[PDB]
Amino acid sequence: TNHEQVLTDYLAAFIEELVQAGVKEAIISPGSRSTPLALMMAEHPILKIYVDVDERSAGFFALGLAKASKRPVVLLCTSGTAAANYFPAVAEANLSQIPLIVLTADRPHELRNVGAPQAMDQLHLYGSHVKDFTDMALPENSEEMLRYAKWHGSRAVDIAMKTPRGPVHLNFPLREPLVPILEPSPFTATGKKHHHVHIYYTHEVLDDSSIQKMVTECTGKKGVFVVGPIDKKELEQPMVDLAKKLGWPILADPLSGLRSYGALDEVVIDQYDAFLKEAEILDKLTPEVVIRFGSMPVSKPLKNWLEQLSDIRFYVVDPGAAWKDPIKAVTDMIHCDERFLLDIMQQNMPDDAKDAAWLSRWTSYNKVAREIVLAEMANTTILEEGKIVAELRRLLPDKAGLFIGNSMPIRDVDTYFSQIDKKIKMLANRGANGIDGVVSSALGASVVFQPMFLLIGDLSFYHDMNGLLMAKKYKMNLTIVIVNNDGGGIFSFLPQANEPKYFESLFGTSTELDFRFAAAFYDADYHEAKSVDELEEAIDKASYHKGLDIIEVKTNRHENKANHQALWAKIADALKALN
Amino acid sequence: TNHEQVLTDYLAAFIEELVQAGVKEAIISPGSRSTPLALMMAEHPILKIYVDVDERSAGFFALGLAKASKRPVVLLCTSGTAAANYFPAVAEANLSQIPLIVLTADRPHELRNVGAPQAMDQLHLYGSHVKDFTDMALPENSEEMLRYAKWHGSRAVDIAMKTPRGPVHLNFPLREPLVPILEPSPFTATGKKHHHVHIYYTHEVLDDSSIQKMVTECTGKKGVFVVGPIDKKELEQPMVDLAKKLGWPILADPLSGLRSYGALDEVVIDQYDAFLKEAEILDKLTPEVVIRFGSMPVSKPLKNWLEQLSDIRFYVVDPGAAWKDPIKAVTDMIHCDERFLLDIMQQNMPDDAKDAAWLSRWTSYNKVAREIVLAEMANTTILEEGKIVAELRRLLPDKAGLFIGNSMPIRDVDTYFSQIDKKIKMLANRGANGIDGVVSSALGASVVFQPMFLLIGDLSFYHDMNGLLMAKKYKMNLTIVIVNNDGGGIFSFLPQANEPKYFESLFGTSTELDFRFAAAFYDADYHEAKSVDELEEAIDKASYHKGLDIIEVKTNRHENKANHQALWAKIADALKALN
Amino acid sequence: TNHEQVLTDYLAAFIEELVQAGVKEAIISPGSRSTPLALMMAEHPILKIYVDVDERSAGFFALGLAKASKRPVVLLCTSGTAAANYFPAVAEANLSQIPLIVLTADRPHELRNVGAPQAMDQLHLYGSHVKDFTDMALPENSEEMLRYAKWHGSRAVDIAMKTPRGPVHLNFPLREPLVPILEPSPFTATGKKHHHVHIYYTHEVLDDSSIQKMVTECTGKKGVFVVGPIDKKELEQPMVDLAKKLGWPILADPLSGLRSYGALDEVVIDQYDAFLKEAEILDKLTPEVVIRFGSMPVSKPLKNWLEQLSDIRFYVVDPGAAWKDPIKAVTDMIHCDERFLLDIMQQNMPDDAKDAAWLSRWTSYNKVAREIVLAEMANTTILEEGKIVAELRRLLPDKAGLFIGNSMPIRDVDTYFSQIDKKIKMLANRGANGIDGVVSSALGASVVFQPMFLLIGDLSFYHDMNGLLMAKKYKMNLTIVIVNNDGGGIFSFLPQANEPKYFESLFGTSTELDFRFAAAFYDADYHEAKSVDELEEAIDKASYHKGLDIIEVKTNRHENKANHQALWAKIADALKALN
Ligand SMILES: Cc1ncc(C[n+]2csc(CCOP(=O)(O)OP(=O)(O)O)c2C)c(N)n1
Ligand SMILES: Cc1ncc(C[n+]2csc(CCOP(=O)(O)OP(=O)(O)O)c2C)c(N)n1
Ligand SMILES: Cc1ncc(C[n+]2csc(CCOP(=O)(O)OP(=O)(O)O)c2C)c(N)n1
Ligand SMILES: [Mg+2]
Ligand SMILES: [Mg+2]
Ligand SMILES: [Mg+2]
Repeated sequence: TNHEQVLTDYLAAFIEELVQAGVKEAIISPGSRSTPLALMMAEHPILKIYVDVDERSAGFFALGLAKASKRPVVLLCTSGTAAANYFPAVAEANLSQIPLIVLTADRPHELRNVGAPQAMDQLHLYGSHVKDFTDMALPENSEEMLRYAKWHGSRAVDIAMKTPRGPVHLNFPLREPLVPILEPSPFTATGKKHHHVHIYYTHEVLDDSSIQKMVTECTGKKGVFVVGPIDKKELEQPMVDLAKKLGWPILADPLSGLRSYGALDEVVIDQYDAFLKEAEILDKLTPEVVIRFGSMPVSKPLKNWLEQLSDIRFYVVDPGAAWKDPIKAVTDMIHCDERFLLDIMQQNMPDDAKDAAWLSRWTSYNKVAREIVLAEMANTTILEEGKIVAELRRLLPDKAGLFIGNSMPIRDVDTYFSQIDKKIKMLANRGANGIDGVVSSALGASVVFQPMFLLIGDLSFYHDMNGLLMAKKYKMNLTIVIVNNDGGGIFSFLPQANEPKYFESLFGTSTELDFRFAAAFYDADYHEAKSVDELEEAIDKASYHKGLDIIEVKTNRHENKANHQALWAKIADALKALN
Repeated sequence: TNHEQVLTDYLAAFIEELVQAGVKEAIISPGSRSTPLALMMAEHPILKIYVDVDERSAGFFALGLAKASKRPVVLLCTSGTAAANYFPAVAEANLSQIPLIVLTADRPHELRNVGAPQAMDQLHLYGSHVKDFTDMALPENSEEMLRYAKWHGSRAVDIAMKTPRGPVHLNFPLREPLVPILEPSPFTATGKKHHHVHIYYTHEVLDDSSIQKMVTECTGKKGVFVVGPIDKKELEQPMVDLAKKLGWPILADPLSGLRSYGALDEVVIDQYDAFLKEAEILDKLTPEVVIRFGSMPVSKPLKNWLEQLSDIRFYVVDPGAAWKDPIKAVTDMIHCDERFLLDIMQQNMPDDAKDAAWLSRWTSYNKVAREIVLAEMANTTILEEGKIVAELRRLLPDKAGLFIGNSMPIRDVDTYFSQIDKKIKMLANRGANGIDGVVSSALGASVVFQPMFLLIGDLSFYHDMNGLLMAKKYKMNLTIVIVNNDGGGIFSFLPQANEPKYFESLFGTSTELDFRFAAAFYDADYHEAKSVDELEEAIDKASYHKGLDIIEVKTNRHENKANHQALWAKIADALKALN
Repeated sequence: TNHEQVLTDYLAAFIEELVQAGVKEAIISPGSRSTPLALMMAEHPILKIYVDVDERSAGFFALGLAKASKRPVVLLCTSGTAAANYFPAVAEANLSQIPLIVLTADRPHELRNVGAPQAMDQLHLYGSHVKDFTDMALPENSEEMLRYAKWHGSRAVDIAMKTPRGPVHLNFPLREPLVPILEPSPFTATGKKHHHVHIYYTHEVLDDSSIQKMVTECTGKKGVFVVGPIDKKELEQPMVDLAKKLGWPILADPLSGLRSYGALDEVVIDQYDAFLKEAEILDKLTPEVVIRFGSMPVSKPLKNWLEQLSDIRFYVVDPGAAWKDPIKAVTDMIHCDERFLLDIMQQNMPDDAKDAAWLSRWTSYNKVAREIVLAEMANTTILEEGKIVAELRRLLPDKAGLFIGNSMPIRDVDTYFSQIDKKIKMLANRGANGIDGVVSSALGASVVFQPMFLLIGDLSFYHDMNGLLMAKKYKMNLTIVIVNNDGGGIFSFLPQANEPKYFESLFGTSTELDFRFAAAFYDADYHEAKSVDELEEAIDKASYHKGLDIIEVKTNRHENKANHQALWAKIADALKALN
């Protein structure tokens, strides 16, 4: 009894502090060693629990939920290889700056590295892929240890939510017996117990000298904004307003939110991946200033171009000093909040240093290429990869969420998803660009945004098929469009597709999986879209179905390259003739 | 020749970027594998070089120089155990937030973990004791690799200087031949080469909602400032002004600069370590708000007291989110720049919510205890430990630097160094409180502050005796006062001094070293102070000697406890009788 | 009392098991957090204690003691940077396979990574430089925890003594109070307590098929033994006997023991470093089989030669699978005990497959070069570096220990120390070849071997001058010969000595230290040897002095290269003319 009471007081002070620090959800995996942490978080009247038996799927589920809500999400698993399954989501959360509080149970010291069953060295388990690691003490209920448990609870959340955000790992060695005292409840009916650690909201700010320096050096310059994947509060309207004020184009990634923030503007460029391939056009586009926001864009033609830009002022806005610059072209590094920098320029830059011909050159190429793409997709009935993205852009409701898988789906959105006057929250795992856990990440984001849709390739869908168990047992609403080209279509473009001897076994891995059976395994409505009218009917059915939908579109891998190169050629020819 | 030219271009782009990022000094240790980095930094016309053959002493030398100048200092050593000798200074720089750029040469990949001579695994050599680690590529002079070398040069300094500051480690695998091309020079006479990465000055700022919350909750409260070891720009006058505006006492550590910033004030409390021992007095001192600045103070009576303060608002100002709170008593954590918080309250707090009786209670106990200490030291001729500190407080010139060793010297400054109207820059290694490398740290700080003095115990002086070689070969000016009590006097107070069986062998380690010979080994003027007049004459001689001075004062270890407890009792008796 | 009794039972079970596992000595550094471990090891009636206040010197002291006695030696230090000072000795013990049991005290969990005084992250402190790491639990005296403490005590020693031997690290978080119960004694007067874990002696053995394979492929081959630094039991006579049986030369490093095992033989080659420089001679020396023992030899001419040997069978004997092969020339890797392989060939190889002309070619070049060196040193009166080694070879008593420093001293022994019919145990730190801690390592080895001598350069002597404090307080007997060339003489041979602009500041670091004062600081008899007769008289005085002796010989750095190249030329000319 004394042992169980110590175990209860120790974890109650830690769990209550997680809730008071802003944790609302906890994704738990079943286990015997994690029993005291799992039971008490379920007993907590505010913490919402999601139980996932696949630890790999559970990690990405919590990852998507945190990525969509900007909220710190708790993960719990038992000792052993269950904690090793968190590594893909932890590495992705570290490179994408997602606040995951990873709690892993462990054997006590007497059962560590002694060959005990379900025992594993978990000290610094994730290496440098967490912002901080803590090996908690064995449960003690003394005054200093109860305040030590609350201290680490507030510290874990604060370090995870501190810019640059990222995952934190806490290891809990737990000694048997493992059943705490839940009656009476350890969170409620405990008077004179509140001792919350309030954390104040802070943000980084440029000096007055730094502000004057950049305002002076950016006035009257032919500048270009490059906004890659970035998910901060708002920021979509302030970026457009500053670009209108300066007359600068915004090379906007699909994941920047600028292609679908609810309105149309004349500064967002969404065809750069297309026309930056043309050499005869880059002459008139050479800028003097480049100001980067967020991560690096998916566009590889946007890369290379920025890589060869010589004798320019290349600003990079990096609030956390993460130093994400894969081209190493940075000339001026800025470590301040993006919202602050946008406002501080909005009311300091001159209101009339706008070379109209500069923005006219970018918007001309962009709007001409934009309509050639929309023309080729409107006049086709073959449901090619680009057509799937085009019809999604047309059929998605306002205030809808769209999770985009890596590989071809994210690159096809960059090519075939122009700016539209609807609010579409777009997410993707762009830390390591892994095809793993995409289904769970979308399901976690479906807790926040509704209606939620997922554009994903076939290989990636198989990878995290287990995620769908969360959709089945929690009655979740998600519409999954599978671009089943039966293998890896990303490898038809890369130069390995010309050697046919070992292709289709090392790269284009054919699966021949009938996803209709997988849709039945997870209680999902299945539709095979063979025509444009069928794909429509399926999407319209998915809105009237509050549940899991799967819309498979079989495409041809060996025809993608020709379709994309035919479109890119028609764009280059038209833009070459422009004066 | 092509190999040597590649080696020259690669390192020149890296070294020039370190200089342009603010590096002015480089402490180098001799070695064959570090040849190309050592020769090129010496060839650089701006980088100043200090050569130290003891790598342990070299690390602490650079540590003191960075700690005194707020400048990022480069360390260079060769492959092998030479890099292992950096670990004490690196661990101290990490816990004390000092920007050290640790560069360690290494064997190329073909000579790594193959039993090669002077080869050692140096990947993540310092573990979590560096903010970042980089294993540089083998030298390449391609366009991308030359920009990669400059990129890491600017990144290393920026990450090290970014709050919370700390050391960074870069490993350089270097392949033979190792002699670069210095004629013509690779830094000058190289046109169209400037591509510096300018970093802008940023700082953290509280939100408007956070400012309003704290101003409201601190108005009219019986608050107390606790300023431990902190070395930021200025901050000494703003703290006193805010405390005068609010009527709050400042429990000021010696290393906070508030005991010697050039003026006298009526809010700094420098006797708390004395009177917080008395139980009958703490009744009238119980506060409602505690606002902490800097690290944790050396005073252990200031600890315990703050540890048992219940039902208070315990603010902790932590610009880097380092979470330094060994008592875990934090109620409100603040992650903003200290200067910003001081100003934002200076002009938001009410100018008239001052309970005069509150500050009167603290200053009464402080000024009475302050004069009892000064009376006991003025009326004594025995050169006890407290008397040495007292006479230093009287004889030090204005705008002088005083490095204080750990163990008893730092605690005797806290007891016997009241606030004085002189500007005395006080430093100490308070990250891990190691008695190692204190001499080198003082010598590094002597490059910045002059005249420089060092109060150090005998065991600590022996520990880093090799540091004095830097003073001999570089004609450095430092006056070292050795409190030779022949062992560890810190262990006479702790409860291990009552068992005499194994004492004097495990704790009070007698050395019987005649430091007169050590002073001759390093070309230093030696003085043995036996009386107060002799200690004076020696200090006055040290100012007229531009060089190294060593003033030894032999004290009795077994009489320290009685002297300190007699003084503390006379203070407690007087303050008990106060109404 | 209950807390102190738990602390006593916990550590007593651990310390007693270290003693029963073969630990006889413990090198302790003073500290407050290490109080319970330090007091109890002193209380133990079998464990011998050495107290060293320099943790860096303490590590190398224990390193030398373990390297000389083949016994596992315990290190103890307090929490903080004191444990960081162990890193050079730990890295050297890992690369040289020395069984060090590194015990570091630590703060309890509530004081870990919270900014506590003298606190430092010590989890995996030494990274990959230890064979194993253990973070011990807080003291508990339950039945399972007392057996857990004994378990780790037996496991630490066993893992450290297991081939390949190496250091192990155990971290002890200790909570106050820290004073255990020593009266009554916790080791004696404790009936029904013996539960020792006996470890049986095991060794690796080749299969019958592996034995038949190598005996067949080595019969009648022109083979060569290469024995680098190796310190196993005996092995000196078995190697010579097998080489006599096969007719194979033994290219023997000075640290192989084959140049001074008590007798003269006709198979040990000690001039290879000299004559392998000559190109016209290597023609007749090309072998078919190379069998390597121990580490890689210091000779760089022995390197390169073995590196370009093509189409040979290069065997490497590696009992621990450490894979020490810096030339990567291995063709047949053998993971068995050296003694077993020597015997198994001694009685399986044919007794008559000896090409007399093969061994005659090696011994001819060796004996001619050997006498040219001895002639040049016998006919000179200038006390050059080679002459110092020559006179040491003549004046050292039988059954004497000689510690050799790195840099030039070890290379001068390889050149000027021919095989002699005296038993001279030669040691050196050849893991990383660091010039640090050489004095302490020699002093630790002086506990085992007597009389002990140390040949060391001036820079290396200064590096670990603090080691001499152990000689002063423990009345140790060691005769130190300092080859003071006032800087780094190793850099006059390397190709950096032709650029005089930055030489003598980066490589030849002149110190101008009068080591006579350092000898007085440590109560040592000092002699300056200016002639050959003076160096003799000093050595003869050192045998009649039971204590610390220091014999300084000032040499010229800028004349070493010419002296060595003149000798090497006279050898090459004579050996070129040989038929
Ligand atoms: C976890 C993971 N495994 C492997 C890869 C390598 N990879 C990149 S794209 C790709 C093909 C994925 O195919 P699919 O999801 O069907 O996309 P599409 O066919 O539309 O290109 C693979 C295996 C990866 N990025 N992440
Ligand atoms: C590197 C290091 N080793 C050991 C310790 C443990 N320690 C703390 S205080 C102390 C005594 C130092 O003695 P000294 O410098 O002479 O001071 P005083 O006698 O004035 O107390 C020791 C060994 C430490 N803090 N750092
Ligand atoms: C700890 C360490 N620091 C630096 C080096 C680089 N190093 C190799 S040899 C040498 C010179 C040492 O000089 P000394 O001991 O006087 O030898 P000698 O002059 O006889 O060559 C140095 C600094 C090293 N091997 N180990
Ligand atoms: Mg696919
Ligand atoms: Mg002392
Ligand atoms: Mg020398």
